[PDB]
Amino acid sequence: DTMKVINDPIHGHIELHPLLVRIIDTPQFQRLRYIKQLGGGYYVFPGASHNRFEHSLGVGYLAGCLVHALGEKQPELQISERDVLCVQIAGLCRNLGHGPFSHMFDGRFIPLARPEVKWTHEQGSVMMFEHLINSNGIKPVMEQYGLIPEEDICFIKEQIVGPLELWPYKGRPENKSFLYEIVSNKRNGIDVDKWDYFARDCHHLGIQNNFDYKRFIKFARVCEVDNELRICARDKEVGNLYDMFHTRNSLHRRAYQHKVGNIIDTMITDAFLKADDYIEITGAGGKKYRISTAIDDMEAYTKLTDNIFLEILYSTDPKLKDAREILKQIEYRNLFKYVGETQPTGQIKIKREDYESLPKEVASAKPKVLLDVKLKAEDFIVDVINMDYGMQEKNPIDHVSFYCKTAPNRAIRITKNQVSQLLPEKFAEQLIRVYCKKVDRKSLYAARQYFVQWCADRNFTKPQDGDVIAPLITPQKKEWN
Amino acid sequence: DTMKVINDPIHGHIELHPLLVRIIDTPQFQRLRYIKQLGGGYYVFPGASHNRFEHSLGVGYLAGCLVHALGEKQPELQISERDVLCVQIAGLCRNLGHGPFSHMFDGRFIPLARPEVKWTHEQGSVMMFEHLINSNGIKPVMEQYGLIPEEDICFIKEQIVGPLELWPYKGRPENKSFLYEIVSNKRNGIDVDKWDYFARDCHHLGIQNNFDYKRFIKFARVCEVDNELRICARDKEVGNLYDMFHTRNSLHRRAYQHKVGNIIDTMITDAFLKADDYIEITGAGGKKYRISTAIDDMEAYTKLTDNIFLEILYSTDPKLKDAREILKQIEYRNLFKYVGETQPTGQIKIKREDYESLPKEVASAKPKVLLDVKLKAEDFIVDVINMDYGMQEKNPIDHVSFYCKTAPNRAIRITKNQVSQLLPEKFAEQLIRVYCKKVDRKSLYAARQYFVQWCADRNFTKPQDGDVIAPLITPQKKEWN
Amino acid sequence: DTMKVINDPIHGHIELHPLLVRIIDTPQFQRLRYIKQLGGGYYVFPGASHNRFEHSLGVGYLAGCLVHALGEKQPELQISERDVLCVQIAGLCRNLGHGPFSHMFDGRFIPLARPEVKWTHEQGSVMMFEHLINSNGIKPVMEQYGLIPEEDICFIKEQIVGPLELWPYKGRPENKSFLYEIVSNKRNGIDVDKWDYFARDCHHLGIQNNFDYKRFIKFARVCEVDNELRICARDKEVGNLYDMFHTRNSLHRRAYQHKVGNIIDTMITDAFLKADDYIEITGAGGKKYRISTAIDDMEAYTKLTDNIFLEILYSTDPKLKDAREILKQIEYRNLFKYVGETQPTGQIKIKREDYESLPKEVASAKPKVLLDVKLKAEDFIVDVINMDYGMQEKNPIDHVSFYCKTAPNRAIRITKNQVSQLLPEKFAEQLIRVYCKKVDRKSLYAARQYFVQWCADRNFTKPQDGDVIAPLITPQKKEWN
Amino acid sequence: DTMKVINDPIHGHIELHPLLVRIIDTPQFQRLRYIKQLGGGYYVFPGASHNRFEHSLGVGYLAGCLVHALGEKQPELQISERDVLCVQIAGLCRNLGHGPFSHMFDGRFIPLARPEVKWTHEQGSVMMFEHLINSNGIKPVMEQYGLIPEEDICFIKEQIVGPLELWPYKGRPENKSFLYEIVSNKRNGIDVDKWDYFARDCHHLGIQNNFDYKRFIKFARVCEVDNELRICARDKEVGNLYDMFHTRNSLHRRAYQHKVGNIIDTMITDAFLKADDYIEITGAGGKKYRISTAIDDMEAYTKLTDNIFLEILYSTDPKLKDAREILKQIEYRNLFKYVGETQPTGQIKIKREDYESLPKEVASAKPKVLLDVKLKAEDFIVDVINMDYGMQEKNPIDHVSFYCKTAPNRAIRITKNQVSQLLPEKFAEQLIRVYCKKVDRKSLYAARQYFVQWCADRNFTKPQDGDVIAPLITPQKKEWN
Ligand SMILES: Nc1nc2c(ncn2[C@H]2C[C@H](O)[C@@H](COP(=O)(O)OP(=O)(O)OP(=O)(O)O)O2)c(=O)[nH]1
Ligand SMILES: Nc1nc2c(ncn2[C@H]2C[C@H](O)[C@@H](COP(=O)(O)OP(=O)(O)OP(=O)(O)O)O2)c(=O)[nH]1
Ligand SMILES: Nc1nc2c(ncn2[C@H]2C[C@H](O)[C@@H](COP(=O)(O)OP(=O)(O)OP(=O)(O)O)O2)c(=O)[nH]1
Ligand SMILES: Nc1nc2c(ncn2[C@H]2C[C@H](O)[C@@H](COP(=O)(O)OP(=O)(O)OP(=O)(O)O)O2)c(=O)[nH]1
Repeated sequence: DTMKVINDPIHGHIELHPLLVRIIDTPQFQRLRYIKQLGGGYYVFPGASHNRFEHSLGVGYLAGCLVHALGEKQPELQISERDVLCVQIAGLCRNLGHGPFSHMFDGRFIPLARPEVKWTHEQGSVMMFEHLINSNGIKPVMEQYGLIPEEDICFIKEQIVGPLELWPYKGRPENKSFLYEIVSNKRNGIDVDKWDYFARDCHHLGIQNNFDYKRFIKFARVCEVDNELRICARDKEVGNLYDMFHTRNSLHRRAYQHKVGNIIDTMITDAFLKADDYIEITGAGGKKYRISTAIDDMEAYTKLTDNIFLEILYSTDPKLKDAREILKQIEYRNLFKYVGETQPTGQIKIKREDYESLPKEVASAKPKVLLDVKLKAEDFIVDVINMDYGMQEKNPIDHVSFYCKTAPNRAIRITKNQVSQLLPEKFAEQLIRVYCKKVDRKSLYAARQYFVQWCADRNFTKPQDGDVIAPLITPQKKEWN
Repeated sequence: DTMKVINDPIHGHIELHPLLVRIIDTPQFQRLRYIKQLGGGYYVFPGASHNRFEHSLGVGYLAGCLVHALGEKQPELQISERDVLCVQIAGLCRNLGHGPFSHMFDGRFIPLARPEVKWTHEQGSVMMFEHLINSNGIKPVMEQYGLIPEEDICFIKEQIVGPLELWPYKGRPENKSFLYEIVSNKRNGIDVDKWDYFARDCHHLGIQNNFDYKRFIKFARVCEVDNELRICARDKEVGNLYDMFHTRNSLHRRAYQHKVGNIIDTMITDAFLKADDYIEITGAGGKKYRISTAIDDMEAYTKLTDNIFLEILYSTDPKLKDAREILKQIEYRNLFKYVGETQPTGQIKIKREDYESLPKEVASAKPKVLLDVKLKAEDFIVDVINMDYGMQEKNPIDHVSFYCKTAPNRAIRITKNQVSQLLPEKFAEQLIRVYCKKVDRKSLYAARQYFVQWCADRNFTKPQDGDVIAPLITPQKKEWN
Repeated sequence: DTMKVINDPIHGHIELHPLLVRIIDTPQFQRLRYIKQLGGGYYVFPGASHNRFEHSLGVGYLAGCLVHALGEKQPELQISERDVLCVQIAGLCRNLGHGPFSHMFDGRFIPLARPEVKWTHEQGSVMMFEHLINSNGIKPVMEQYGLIPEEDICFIKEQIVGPLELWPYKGRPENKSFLYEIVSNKRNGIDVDKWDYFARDCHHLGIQNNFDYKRFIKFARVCEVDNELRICARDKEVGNLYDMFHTRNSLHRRAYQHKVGNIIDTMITDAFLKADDYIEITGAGGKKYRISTAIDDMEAYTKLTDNIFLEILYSTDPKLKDAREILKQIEYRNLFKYVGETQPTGQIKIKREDYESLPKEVASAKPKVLLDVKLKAEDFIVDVINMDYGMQEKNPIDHVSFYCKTAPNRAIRITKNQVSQLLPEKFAEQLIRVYCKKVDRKSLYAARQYFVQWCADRNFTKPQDGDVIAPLITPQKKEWN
Repeated sequence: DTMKVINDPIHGHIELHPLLVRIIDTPQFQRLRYIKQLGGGYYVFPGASHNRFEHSLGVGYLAGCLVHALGEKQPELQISERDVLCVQIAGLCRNLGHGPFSHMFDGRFIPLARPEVKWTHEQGSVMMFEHLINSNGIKPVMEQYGLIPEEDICFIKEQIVGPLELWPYKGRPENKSFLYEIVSNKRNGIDVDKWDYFARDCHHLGIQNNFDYKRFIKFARVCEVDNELRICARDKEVGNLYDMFHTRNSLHRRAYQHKVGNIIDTMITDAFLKADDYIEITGAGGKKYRISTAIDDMEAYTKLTDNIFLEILYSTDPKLKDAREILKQIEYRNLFKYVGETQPTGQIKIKREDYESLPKEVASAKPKVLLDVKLKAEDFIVDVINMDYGMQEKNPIDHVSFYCKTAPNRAIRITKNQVSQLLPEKFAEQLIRVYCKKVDRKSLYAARQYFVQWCADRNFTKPQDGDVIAPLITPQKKEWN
């Protein structure tokens, strides 16, 4: 065994070490070929055919680039080949736990199908990784290339998910703290996973990525901060970091939360729920699981991919008729209709436990207009979306350490007013989308009136098209005019 | 209904007329989302996740651009909105007939599973189109937008497949002859399908496309040639046309016929053959079909996509054990091993009926070397690939009509020696690849010796690595040295 | 004469009407080949070799695209071929008035060399255009193609510079009001000049352009707003407009106001000032002009380009020794040294009349540190830069008209809180850069201390590297820590 | 001093060692900012504003990448930091000798102005480099970074120009032979200079570059070939090498030898010839040079750039009237007119000594057509262009060494028939362009007839538009029809 070269349209020629090749050439990894990076987004942006597999390659490559670059610039850090391999492996392997349609699965489906469980793709990635290592005799191959499985497997898992339980990490000591900032940066979110997806999703969506990760890597150094060694950015890159999260937010606004992409994810999720009793997936020892319980057995989860969409779509069992019908409406483009969007005002923040009650409230609003049809709670869908800079109300740049050219080893902080008065004052907001399940002309008109009345009742922002969709409702509200 | 916009990473914002949108939003069209443009290539180039669906959109868009451009430049042609829509529909619909993994299906699987039938994706596209139209009540919508179904459906079919039987076409008369050169150009192969796939495949593969279709469109005119009106290129674009086919050939060399991509296609094909008795696909009136017979019922063919790969992979039926095992070897990357490549010499041309006997000949060669193991016909795969400029021995530029700036209405011909002595002297060749099903170190070494000996016996070209893989064999052949 | 095609790396193949070709093929237009778009930026970003000439072609092309697109979508507007040509010509010709190194000339040099005059490149473009038309017998060619010079020349001039003096425009009536929003949009700054430079500058600088002008053009419509017909953007594009000005601001931050690019512009300006008495440029009737007075005669201005830099650099006249020395220091990279950057606080806004007194204040600060050398007012340069969204304190999106899909003919307004809480709260700010003319290690250290002390004295923001460059000064200020 | 970073739109962030920075920040290097890479091409492709400066940076960067890569993959080669710097310096400095408009200068002007001298830009680069080193005290800086000027300056000069006089090189011994194959590969022309210009010219011209140099670098190794250590390509890259020269040829066909670009270069050359008696350039010790003699003194040559075009254009001296007039015709686009293009037939090859007599032969042809005007030898220009794969008649791939994956240290050869029957049979050809200095309609018509008759008389290829431009002449020739 020697090194392999892969051509990636984002990164060009990526060299893979033979150990990485062995990890990649397993069912658990190859599975990622059959899970779309952006889920329902492909049904809006037809370039976004890409899957988690190629993204994982890119993340592993970039993890390698950053760690090599630091080591070249600063030999005093004592970064070993062993460290490099462990970081690359973590990079490759942090997407392993994703399920059908990526964020649809852990973001929409599991929460609705198994509300008692608490589950994340990060957790899944750890479990899948364990299963991958054990099912495929990787440990011998690791030690053949100088790894120490007890330490190193812990290190890898920790990079993906955080401390498995004061320095809280057991895979590496504090002098190598900076290594935990590469693959999944818990402190501020500036990590190579983002860098790959910005460039890859833009390339496929047909929009333009504003962020130069190569520049950033070139200006990255390790400096002591509070008795940890941390990655530090050159002071002047601070604008470019602000812009990085601006770009993240734009991609979410235009693509990842596109209103139609999300309603498709919702329809798919409904279909999965209706099929969950009847689909069976064979796991370990011939035991059988549902879509919703495949997460409890990694052998079954291995076989859970975008394929279930098509298994349902192509089924003939009458038990699956309901689920199949929903997916067929997706193909005919008979989708639930978008009514509008709004935001909460001032202090108001909407909690997860209230989400269930929001379609009720909308149906309860009492618009003063003549309506032929009357709509019920169940006719409305209300999607609440939390947009932030990755740390709820917090500014992640306040958690970044910088250095200046005249003292490269001295870490510093930079505040917002030290950069620009043109930056955002807040770093978290919520969007509320409302859709109607009844798609006819008269139902849609009514839904608009309930929606706008509801916005007025709750003192939300005026929908942009409020005066056009609901001309009789909007005048009642003073603030709107 | 009004027009829709789609964002494509190759073409940007594509406007779709409502009629085109109605055609697209059907199960027969949406099916294309689940068929990879490049089949097994995705397993070698991980950027090549793209499907036939986004390619079809691109082809329809480009068909519209070209026909608009001609009409703008030359109103005397009397191109109607009706003509435009019919050309766009043909452009969208010429990929409808592809099956699982695209060219794998009609190039490898169907020929092996049903040698008596003569089947092409083109034929399939016509049948699928008919099915699509009838299953979805499109005819009323066509006449709603000014189309005449009897004429226009014929026109569309003819564009895709040629005359359904002096002027052999019934969809349009000779004065509109040029329209048949847009979507699928039977005369020289210069059409918008190539243009989209060059650009789209390069974007995804991560290689660079040499061909400027926009330029070409801007210099295109219609001129009288032998009492037909034909599309003509400006004289000076002749070098760029030569280059267009050079590019086609390079893409085939590096990507579409990559030796590993092809062996994966072969392994998948094998698995499909072993599964063909046991997989059942439900067609019209609940009737049941095999993978190989789904092409006889369009309702079944609708449900025949890349999904069968995963149906086989994830199956538990012991009847499918053999098929499942082959696909599992693909995931482990336990592939049949490449032995080498060679070409025939001088006049020698290998016919399709001899393909079956080639693994026999290789096993029959008698290399003078000590061999621990001895290999049989069934241990060898021999892939023969015909590379040309799209017209076997012929130079497609001899079938192109040009015009010069001083007489824009006078069509002319340009010969090869009028352009360059640096062009190819031949326009067709064959490549022969040989692989071994026994993958161990000793089997592989033996296979190399049989291979090189066989090349010498048949007076083929010396493999590039001949002197390294078979140092004892290569000296016997004088021509090689 | 017929149409010409030009290949542009940004837009591809641009068709030019013969009239446009005639305008282009004049000394007054071709002059733009010898003026760098980004001036001193080329000395920091070596890909930025591009000149105003190619940018002007792009602007004219884009002006044509937008006006065609509107006309196609809305024939009721009665846009004529005549209207199209006039808009294209305005687009081509709005950069005619730029001088050596573009914004360096009107932004730095003329203000310093002739403070009594008020001069802008826009004014210059009008004068140059008149000169171009008259010197080259264009009027006959205009009427040959259906233009009416009295009306149309006024129209073109007005598009560039505004009303030459209630509907204030004479070139076209109110029913064609929208045409004045294409080339140079006085209302909100959303025009095709920006769209070309975003794309062209990015392509050359090696940074990525976030803005999709093609998308924007597709969603543009004309709607009645207060008895004017105005261009209107689709409501959902409002995020993308915000992002457009965000991008503008980033390009200014990283490129157009790069601290070194600006100091180079300053050094060049200094050299021009020292050479202004001795360089002579022959204008109309053999009369002679200086660099600073060439703006009074268009014949002379025609011959004023980046070439003067090299005329000075290569000169042997001892009268030019001082000017030549400054340029030579640019080649040796002996530049004035950057000391730091800071901003005013809260309400504080610095006016143009106080700029001259700022180097005085810096020298007057009294840092408590041991200094080997002592610096005077003349050793400091203080560059004050006003960054905004193009309308000082105003939000340009408040001056944009939108429309919704359910009422395409009804214009509406959208406020900031109707879009996002993550947008900027202010739309203008100031940056202050300080440089030192004495470049040695000890002078530089001193300058850092004066600078930081001065910042503290004026209650400005703490320089990002304050604690590294001036560790003894920064503790005195409470707010900083 | 520490390292600098430069952002290039082709290569991204390039790191420059301080020594390289010192070389770059000199008048002799910075001079390259004012010489256009493609000369008169900018007047056809307006994106081609790029200068030799940014190209040189790219070449130096790429030289560094290749040498680093070889050293990383094969430490046994003993490549030192010293070796790396010397290769980078050579890469930066191989363009130093170019003159105004690049190839126009040594290809057209010098040969005509000083036919007795034998001069190349390569020779110039060596002299400029010597001048650069001595004028700027670089030798001390070289030794400060571990270079040995006697050896290393020789090494650098040798890389650019070859042996300055059996191992013929003195800068390095045979064991470091491969280092001479990086910057200017005398054996086969595969070097980093091409790689930068392919990518940079394509980016600016707006055409697409087919060559992946990064791929090629990754597969490059050093192997023993005939007791030299040489750079070797992986066997399977052989198609990609063929393609590299195919691309070179296409770039020459469409861009570098564009017929109008070339005639502009000719017109500029003419103007330079007419100005050469009157322009004076001050060189070393106040001594004075002409445009044509500035190559004898590096101090004068330093000041010789594209600027002379504008010095002439803007001059008022009546002695320069003739020269100024020619340049003014360029601005009005009053160019010498292209008549047509043709090639010699079969064996016929045209020698340099016959070039001067070709306009005579054309004027002496006797076409049987009625002509109002009659043209003389001096009214014709005849440009003969030798197109090849860089080695006249020879196939440069026959001078490439390859290696196979099973024996990475064993170099091999690959012949053309081992690759493809679709490759070119010849590797050199000639193109003949003819232009007319009299531009009116009747002079042009006549010139077409002389041209086509002359082609017939010499048994050349039929111009592509022969039957349109000269319908009365073409029938006389049997071979044409
Ligand atoms: N850009 C580019 N990529 C290529 C080309 N040929 C192959 N690739 C891509 C496909 C894969 O992603 C990667 C590896 O392909 P190779 O043909 O280099 O490796 P393979 O393992 O088939 O051959 P080997 O094992 O080294 O004989 O590079 C090419 O000509 N250009
Ligand atoms: N380039 C780009 N494409 C976008 C953006 N937003 C959406 N798209 C893409 C997704 C689709 O392929 C296409 C159309 O999306 P739209 O959101 O304009 O259409 P949609 O039908 O959702 O809106 P509508 O039904 O007209 O309210 O444009 C954007 O900001 N930029
Ligand atoms: N992208 C591309 N651009 C080209 C090619 N050939 C020329 N160009 C560029 C140069 C110009 O910007 C534009 C027009 O060049 P042409 O060679 O088509 O025009 P020219 O006026 O020389 O030919 P003509 O008067 O029509 O015989 O296209 C080509 O093969 N590819
Ligand atoms: N891609 C990119 N390039 C930039 C940016 N800012 C500057 N550049 C370019 C211009 C130069 O070619 C190169 C280095 O410029 P920098 O401003 O980083 O260095 P400078 O020497 O002015 O800063 P320093 O001396 O380190 O304070 O990068 C940016 O935000 N993004």
